[PDB]
Amino acid sequence: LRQEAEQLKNQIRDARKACADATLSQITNNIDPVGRIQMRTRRTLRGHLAKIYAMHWGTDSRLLVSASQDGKLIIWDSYTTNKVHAIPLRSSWVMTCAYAPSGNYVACGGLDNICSIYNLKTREGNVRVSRELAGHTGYLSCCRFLDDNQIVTSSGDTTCALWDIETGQQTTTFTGHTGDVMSLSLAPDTRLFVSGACDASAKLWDVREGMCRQTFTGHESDINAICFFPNGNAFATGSDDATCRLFDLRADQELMTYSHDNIICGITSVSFSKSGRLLLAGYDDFNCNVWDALKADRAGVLAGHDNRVSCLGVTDDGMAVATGSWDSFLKIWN
Amino acid sequence: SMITAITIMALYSIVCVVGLFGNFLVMYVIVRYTKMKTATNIYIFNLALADALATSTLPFQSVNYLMGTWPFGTILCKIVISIDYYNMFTSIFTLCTMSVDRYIAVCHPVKALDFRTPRNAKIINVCNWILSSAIGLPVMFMATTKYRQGSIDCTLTFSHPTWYWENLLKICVFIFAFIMPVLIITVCYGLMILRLKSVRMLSGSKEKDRNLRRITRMVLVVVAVFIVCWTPIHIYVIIKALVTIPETTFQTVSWHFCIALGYTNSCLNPVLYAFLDENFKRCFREF
Amino acid sequence: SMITAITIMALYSIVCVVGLFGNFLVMYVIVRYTKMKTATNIYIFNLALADALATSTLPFQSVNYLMGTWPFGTILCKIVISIDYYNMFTSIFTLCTMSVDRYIAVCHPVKALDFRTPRNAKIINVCNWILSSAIGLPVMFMATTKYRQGSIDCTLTFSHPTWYWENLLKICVFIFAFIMPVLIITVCYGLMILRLKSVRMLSGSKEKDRNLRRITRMVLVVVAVFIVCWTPIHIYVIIKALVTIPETTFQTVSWHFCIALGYTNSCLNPVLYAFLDENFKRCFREF
Amino acid sequence: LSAEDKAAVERSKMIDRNLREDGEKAAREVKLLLLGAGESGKSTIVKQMKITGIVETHFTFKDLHFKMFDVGAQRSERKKWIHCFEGVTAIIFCVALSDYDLVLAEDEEMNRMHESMKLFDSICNNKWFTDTSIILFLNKKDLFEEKIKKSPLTICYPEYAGSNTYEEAAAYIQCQFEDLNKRKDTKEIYTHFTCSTDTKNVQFVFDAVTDVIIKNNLKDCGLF
Amino acid sequence: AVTDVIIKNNLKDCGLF
Amino acid sequence: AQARKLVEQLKMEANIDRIKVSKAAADLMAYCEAHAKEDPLLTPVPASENPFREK
Amino acid sequence: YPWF
Amino acid sequence: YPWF
Amino acid sequence: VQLVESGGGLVQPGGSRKLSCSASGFAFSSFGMHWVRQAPEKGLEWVAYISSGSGTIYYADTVKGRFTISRDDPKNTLFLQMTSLRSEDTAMYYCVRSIYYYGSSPFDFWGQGTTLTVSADIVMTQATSSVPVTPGESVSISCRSSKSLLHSNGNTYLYWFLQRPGQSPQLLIYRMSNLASGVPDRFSGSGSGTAFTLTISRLEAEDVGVYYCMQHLEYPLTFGAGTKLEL
Ligand SMILES: CC(C)CCC[C@@H](C)[C@H]1CC[C@H]2[C@@H]3CC=C4C[C@@H](O)CC[C@]4(C)[C@H]3CC[C@]12C
Ligand SMILES: CC(C)CCC[C@@H](C)[C@H]1CC[C@H]2[C@@H]3CC=C4C[C@@H](O)CC[C@]4(C)[C@H]3CC[C@]12C
Ligand SMILES: CC(C)CCC[C@@H](C)[C@H]1CC[C@H]2[C@@H]3CC=C4C[C@@H](O)CC[C@]4(C)[C@H]3CC[C@]12C
Ligand SMILES: CC(C)CCC[C@@H](C)[C@H]1CC[C@H]2[C@@H]3CC=C4C[C@@H](O)CC[C@]4(C)[C@H]3CC[C@]12C
Ligand SMILES: CC(C)CCC[C@@H](C)[C@H]1CC[C@H]2[C@@H]3CC=C4C[C@@H](O)CC[C@]4(C)[C@H]3CC[C@]12C
Ligand SMILES: CC(C)CCC[C@@H](C)[C@H]1CC[C@H]2[C@@H]3CC=C4C[C@@H](O)CC[C@]4(C)[C@H]3CC[C@]12C
Ligand SMILES: CC(C)CCC[C@@H](C)[C@H]1CC[C@H]2[C@@H]3CC=C4C[C@@H](O)CC[C@]4(C)[C@H]3CC[C@]12C
Ligand SMILES: CC(C)CCC[C@@H](C)[C@H]1CC[C@H]2[C@@H]3CC=C4C[C@@H](O)CC[C@]4(C)[C@H]3CC[C@]12C
Ligand SMILES: CC(C)CCC[C@@H](C)[C@H]1CC[C@H]2[C@@H]3CC=C4C[C@@H](O)CC[C@]4(C)[C@H]3CC[C@]12C
Ligand SMILES: CC(C)CCC[C@@H](C)[C@H]1CC[C@H]2[C@@H]3CC=C4C[C@@H](O)CC[C@]4(C)[C@H]3CC[C@]12C
Repeated sequence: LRQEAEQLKNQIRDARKACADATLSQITNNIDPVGRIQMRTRRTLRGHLAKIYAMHWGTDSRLLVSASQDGKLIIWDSYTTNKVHAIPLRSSWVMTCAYAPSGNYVACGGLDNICSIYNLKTREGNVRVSRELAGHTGYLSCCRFLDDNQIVTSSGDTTCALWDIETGQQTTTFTGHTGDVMSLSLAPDTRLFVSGACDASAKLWDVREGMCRQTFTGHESDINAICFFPNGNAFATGSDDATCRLFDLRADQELMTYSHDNIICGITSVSFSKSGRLLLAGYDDFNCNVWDALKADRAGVLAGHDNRVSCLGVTDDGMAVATGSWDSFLKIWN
Repeated sequence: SMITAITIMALYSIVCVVGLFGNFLVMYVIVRYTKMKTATNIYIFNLALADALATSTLPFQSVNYLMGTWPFGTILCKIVISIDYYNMFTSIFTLCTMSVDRYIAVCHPVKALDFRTPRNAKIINVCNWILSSAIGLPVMFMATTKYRQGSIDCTLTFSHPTWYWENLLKICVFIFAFIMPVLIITVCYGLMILRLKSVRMLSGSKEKDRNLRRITRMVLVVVAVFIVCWTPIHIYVIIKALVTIPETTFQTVSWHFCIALGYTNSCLNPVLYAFLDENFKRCFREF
Repeated sequence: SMITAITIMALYSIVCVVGLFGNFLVMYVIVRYTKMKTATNIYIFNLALADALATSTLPFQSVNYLMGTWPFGTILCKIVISIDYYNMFTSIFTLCTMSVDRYIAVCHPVKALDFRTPRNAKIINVCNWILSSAIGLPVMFMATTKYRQGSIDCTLTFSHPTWYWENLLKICVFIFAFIMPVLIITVCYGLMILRLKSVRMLSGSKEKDRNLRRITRMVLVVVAVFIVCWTPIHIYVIIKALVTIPETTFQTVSWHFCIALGYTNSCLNPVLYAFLDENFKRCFREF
Repeated sequence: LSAEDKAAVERSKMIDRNLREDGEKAAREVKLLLLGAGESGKSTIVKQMKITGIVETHFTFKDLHFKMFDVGAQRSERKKWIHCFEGVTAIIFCVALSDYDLVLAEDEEMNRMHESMKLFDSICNNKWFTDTSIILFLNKKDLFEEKIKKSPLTICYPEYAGSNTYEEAAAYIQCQFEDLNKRKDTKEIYTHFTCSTDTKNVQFVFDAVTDVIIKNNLKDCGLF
Repeated sequence: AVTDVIIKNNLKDCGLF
Repeated sequence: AQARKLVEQLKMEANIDRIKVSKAAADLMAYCEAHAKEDPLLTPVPASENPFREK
Repeated sequence: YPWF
Repeated sequence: YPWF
Repeated sequence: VQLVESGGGLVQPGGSRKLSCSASGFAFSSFGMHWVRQAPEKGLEWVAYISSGSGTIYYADTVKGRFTISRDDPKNTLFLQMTSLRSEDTAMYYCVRSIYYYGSSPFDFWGQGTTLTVSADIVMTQATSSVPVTPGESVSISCRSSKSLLHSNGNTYLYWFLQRPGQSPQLLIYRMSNLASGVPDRFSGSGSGTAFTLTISRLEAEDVGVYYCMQHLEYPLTFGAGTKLEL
């Protein structure tokens, strides 16, 4: 039984070895390097007195939400530096926040094991709690809106769930990860999502069937971050061994490895530009390094965050990049 | 509120009547007879005016104690608190100025020819009222009325932190109204007594020694009345500020007795300074 | 004017160079690295600014001593005298405010949560500069230039009588810059040391006892430098005011040594306060 | 700017004032982390002080606001969410003295006292808690007295050779918890044998928190 | 002698004498 | 029983159609080259078109 | 002083 | 202070 | 969400009257408050505005000085103080809540209106006055302005209102690109600066009323004449 499982794993590894014929770094030699990419701060955003953990971009690319330890979800106006909403929180400890695609709802989650959905287009004028999602035995680490009625959450009890917001209960349960699931991202077609856990594995999931499609085991220690490529066939992954790895769904193997000698700090977040050519990551050495999808070098350096970088996300159209740090400031990099 | 309240109200009523009668009697004698042609009479008139304005705030405090709330309004709360805090420092600075006047008059006579002029007395008195305006004006700004337990409270409100500015006000009032005035009065009158006993004219015969003993006794009575009146209320306010004490009937009686002595000094400053003044004694004897 | 004048000019030149270098170095470190995000760094910046503005008046005094007359004009005489008298009280009030800050930080921690905020530090520092403006402005009004023996003299002119207002200014500066600050600093740091030895955390082991001895030594060095620097010049000004002394070369050397120590404290306040500050030590160690 | 842009800037300044007021309220309040096993007596000590996510307890003693966060409900890996609690005033670590005879009910192969020693070793030597003091509570002291009278301490830990005495065994277990600290200069261990009286239990926390605030004020002044 | 006369005049002016 | 579930999930994962990595790499390079002009981060936007401006 |  |  | 006004009736000229509007079912402290008056045989007209937290206060030039506006957030009551009323103030006064942020819909909820009868600048131009229409055909309504409302940020501050006969007016289209919450897809706004067009496909009997075009580019707010439809 266990020996048969080891033989099947050996067979899958042999199939992965047989599939690969050419290294991707040899193929990308033809395309030119991007050169130095210099980004200057456009806006300096304030109003947080506590540690920022997460930020989700709006679809219109102007609105953004931010999660902090002051008990506040503060929705901002990126262009005019105004504060659109300020949501008082019941649980101070928050580790994630999501913005709906329609713009109607805002989620948050953390150590209280409760996902709170906040309505923004109410007639009363105050952002109140619409639905409290409960039933997690572990801390919520990431949540993303599929729709105004569906949301996919990652939790600390090794269980990812799909939530019917109108019903208030979970529809599809996803299990199989050894260790808590640190993050998740949604594909553009929204029919599949991939989540990385702390057994150095990232498992592709299907919303409809509910069974695990693929699993990649190219990481040494653990996964803090995961983000899809814009086409929906690739995803770069962030880890604590100072490496970033790119995995192809169709090829079912590791495309590229990102590493550099003096950097030993872990990766908190990764993101992609509009084209997908630029891979932007967040590190623990107070420095954000912009990478290249094909050439695998460093295109730019983002600095100016006093405390450790919690999160980083590139907006929908690609006009701006706002980086989340623990110094209670979000800075917008164009 | 059976015997203690009536006793306290009667005590403050007697204190207010005696103080207003003495102050307006001294001001009436100075206006109708002296007309302020001498520097010392200008200091006595400013002392009587400061003590009258300090005693005028006492019926408002009596009504505040008897009712338990402030019905007079915010503006009159500001005016009466500003007049009280202003004129205590005005009266004490007038006392220190008269001590300095007598010290210069005895010890430095050639320079007292420059000092003891009516113009210089008017300039130093206007400077005393201006220096008292430094404690008068911000206390006027800070005073508001706040509802406490359904009762209006006429008090002082400080910017945050409240405890720091409140203890700063209490300690600044304590130092500038007790520590420096007792030392200035004590040292100036002590060196004055040393110079007066050094004077050959005051010694020599039994009558002159009797008059020297009378002057030294008058000076010691002035210093003793000032210290004995202002010492317990200041030490008791410092002890109340430092250590929280349980509310007791005897605690309240000691509190109002110390405040009664504090106003009693302003009441008896005419009796010590103007009534025992020999020039005013001649003025009463002629008329 | 053979050796003594050159010695005095070289001494004040070294004092001015060391003071300006230390003050602008501390202000440069605070601006380029700290950016005043903490209350204690705001107090250190205001201390460095007050000491720099006090040390800036020293080359004008050096030129006045070397030439023997004031060629700078009446307006610059007013400005430099006002800045000197203003910023001495500003620096000393900043020292007293930092003493009160450390006393509240050690002895009253729950209230130090209210006190040790950047907004409260800005409010108390603005109040310190405003309270120093009370000695800054009338000294600016009174300063004029008068011809004495064919030489222009940059000094203060008082209304008649000159002796009374002059001794009043000298004694008020003496009391408010020496008597109250030495007592406030000594009592606050002494009770601070008593509370620190009362702390269980500081005692217990050899390393923690060594650090407690280092903190107590630092506090005693601060208090000793303040007292040893400001004591002789104040006592010597009081002795010169009281008793007329014949002009002697040693008298002049002692006068300029006491003034040199008085400015030397403002010069060494960066060395004691900012350079020995452990947060600034970490800032220098990182860069 | 248009009229709606001006009104939006006005709304943003009002939100800035509300956030500044809430931050000034939150900065004064003291946050305390509650740690230990489930059967250590967290509920008992919390209900004494008062008189499945994070249980938050608010209580005020001597004009000082306390936040206590009970993390015992979560069953997830602690290493990934322990970095959130970096800016905490002190660690309240509660264990029971009677755990040495009671075998753990997970594998029935390890004493609970040694599991609590490993728990304290993981918390104390954490990279995120370097200057954060640990407030140690030793629970069930009367049951520890009866248990030490019935059964000797020598059976749980073979190396210990001290005589069967209540005070000696209590002082040895206290020194055994203190020995686990590897950075003793910048990290205090405040140990209190938990009593029935609520006032002493709250007073000990107030004294430890007051000492930590004194240390933090010395850090901010820089004399320390 | 003159100083004592001025002291006597000042004491009469104050009225303590 | 849990090991049987792991073996069953491993068997479900094993039978999957895998395309050549070179063709998917060509698809990735084509998607990167095609949308390079649209990306604001790659090619700097003029200030009039840029919504973020100096104030 | 004081007020009551 | 003082001035010279 | 409900706003009711009290304090009406007949008022002598030169006197004084203090109105009070009570708010229920929404957070009163977060909305800015407008007063809008309506003559009996003329269109609507703006009176005054107070912001949330009483930060800024605006008046029209014809009503400046005589009228005093205040608000109390713990009591959730809006107060209008009237001093030295004239013969032109015989109008019905409405209370309006308005939140202001990016994507907000101000002027969304209108009050009921209190009757007040007394007994003795961007000019918005309605080109038409009354158009007889039939239910089913498309209806075209045009409004014109004296100033280009296209602001440099891209927003065009033109709001469209419908006042049904015997009922309070409601918001239809705000900022000319967005439909109000509760308004169907039958209404649509189009046009540019100084030339605007309103189109109503699938005409309904409830849609029949008085149509107003309102600018919000600068204070004082000046309204339209009012295009009324009939059957
Ligand atoms: C509200 C009041 C108490 C504030 C203080 C008023 C000050 C400005 C008033 C009150 C007492 C007044 C003095 C009273 C007596 C004299 C003596 C007279 O021959 C010259 C004017 C002079 C010297 C007055 C100057 C002005 C004065 C000092
Ligand atoms: C020798 C005599 C004349 C010195 C008198 C100095 C007096 C007038 C000055 C010096 C210090 C000043 C105080 C400094 C600080 C405060 C705290 C403020 O919140 C209220 C005003 C108050 C209390 C000031 C009042 C006036 C004050 C007390
Ligand atoms: C302790 C501080 C706060 C206040 C001190 C005030 C008193 C005690 C000080 C201030 C001015 C001082 C006086 C200054 C000048 C003289 C003239 C001299 O020929 C006799 C001593 C005498 C009179 C000093 C005695 C002490 C004195 C009166
Ligand atoms: C020496 C003479 C002239 C003055 C003495 C003043 C001081 C020492 C006296 C006068 C009033 C006294 C206080 C009167 C009332 C109380 C309340 C009591 O529950 C504690 C003691 C206490 C607080 C006393 C302490 C001593 C005290 C403050
Ligand atoms: C020198 C000037 C500017 C500031 C002087 C500050 C000193 C005197 C102030 C600041 C902090 C204050 C203390 C703060 C807290 C308390 C506890 C209270 O229950 C009794 C009063 C007491 C003990 C205050 C006494 C006065 C105090 C020590
Ligand atoms: C001619 C000059 C010296 C007169 C005094 C000027 C006063 C008004 C100036 C000089 C020093 C200045 C302070 C210096 C530093 C800070 C810290 C900064 O984060 C806020 C402003 C603040 C608190 C300043 C407030 C204004 C200030 C107090
Ligand atoms: C505790 C500290 C803050 C108290 C400081 C009080 C200072 C600022 C006040 C109180 C007494 C005031 C002095 C009173 C009298 C005079 C004489 C006048 O001809 C020049 C101004 C001068 C010298 C004033 C300057 C300012 C002054 C010294
Ligand atoms: C002598 C006059 C001129 C100035 C006196 C200033 C100093 C010595 C005074 C003024 C404020 C006083 C403090 C007032 C409050 C407290 C808090 C108490 O828990 C310890 C003593 C302590 C700290 C006092 C000690 C002495 C003190 C610091
Ligand atoms: C104790 C230490 C730290 C400080 C001592 C300061 C005082 C006591 C010292 C320092 C300067 C000294 C003065 C120096 C010069 C003279 C001029 C001489 O013709 C008479 C003595 C006299 C006036 C000295 C008296 C004592 C003195 C004032
Ligand atoms: C309390 C404040 C308002 C006033 C204080 C006045 C006192 C301290 C002033 C007034 C008179 C002054 C004295 C007047 C004359 C002389 C003679 C001179 O050769 C030495 C200084 C000396 C001895 C002065 C010392 C200071 C002095 C005593």
